[PDB]
Amino acid sequence: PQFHVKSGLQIKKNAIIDDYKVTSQVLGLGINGKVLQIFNKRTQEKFALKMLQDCPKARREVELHWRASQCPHIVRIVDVYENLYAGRKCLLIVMECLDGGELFSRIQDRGDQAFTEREASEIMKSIGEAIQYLHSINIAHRDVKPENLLYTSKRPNAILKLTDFGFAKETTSTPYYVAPEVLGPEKYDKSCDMWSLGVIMYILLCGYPPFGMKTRIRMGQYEFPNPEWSEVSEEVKMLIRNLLKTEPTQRMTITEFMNHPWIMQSTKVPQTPLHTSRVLKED
Ligand SMILES: C[C@@H](Nc1c(Nc2ccncc2)c(=O)c1=O)c1ccccc1
Repeated sequence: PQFHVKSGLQIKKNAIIDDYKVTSQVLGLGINGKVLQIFNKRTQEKFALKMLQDCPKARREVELHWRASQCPHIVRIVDVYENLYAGRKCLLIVMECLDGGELFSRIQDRGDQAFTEREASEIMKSIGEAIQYLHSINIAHRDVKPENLLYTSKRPNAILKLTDFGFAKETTSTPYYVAPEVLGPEKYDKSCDMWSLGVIMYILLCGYPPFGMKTRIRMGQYEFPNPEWSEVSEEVKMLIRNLLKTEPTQRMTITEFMNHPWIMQSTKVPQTPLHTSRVLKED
């Protein structure tokens, strides 16, 4: 008998200062709180600390992230503390310190020798299975943006990981013949992750977003303007087109995305160079 099982979420109640040295160095800012760099007193290694005000909404978002941490392409939660900061109660999330910078920053800070079509596909597949894992366990991320994609280290061997579960939500409430519609109700959710994914691929290839701009998005109108898109194949554009469907119910599912040849065969796509890096050094 073999029985694979992992630990549940243990919310530690003791002061974080017992276990960790807390710096005044920032690695992330938002409206909801801050992300600081911390060191483990015992092991002496680098970590990230996300501070949130302790409301039931946050406690669930942590539970979803903790549940998601088993995925190699999702930033892993290590410890969760509930402490008293100021007068208010608050949550303290301990994560693996990702100091490899933002995704587009590292593509731009290459001093580029050009950036290939193949390497962009490798990036996409990794973000793909990050979404695939989430969707497979009924979690929609709902905030997949360039800011929330960070690399582990400064290494050229670094792993890309998806952060920020401040918008993640649970998509759930003989017979192997029944339809998925009859199996309970579900809103849009997962589809918006797929849109974000399509957006990211566009910016990855050329170097600019595809998009009354709020109308041009709702129209689904975007050029593939040259001489950037003159090198990219019809197959790739058709994939972006499938990911950039206006209608959510028409937009490609994650399972279909990962099955697609360009994604599945990350090591078969032509190694044709892109102008991406040059384009980012403008705005
Ligand atoms: C922008 C975002 N930034 C975020 C992160 N940054 C990391 C940095 C280093 N290592 C791991 C993660 C997260 O995690 C995360 O969420 C943020 C959200 C809420 C509050 C403040 C900031």
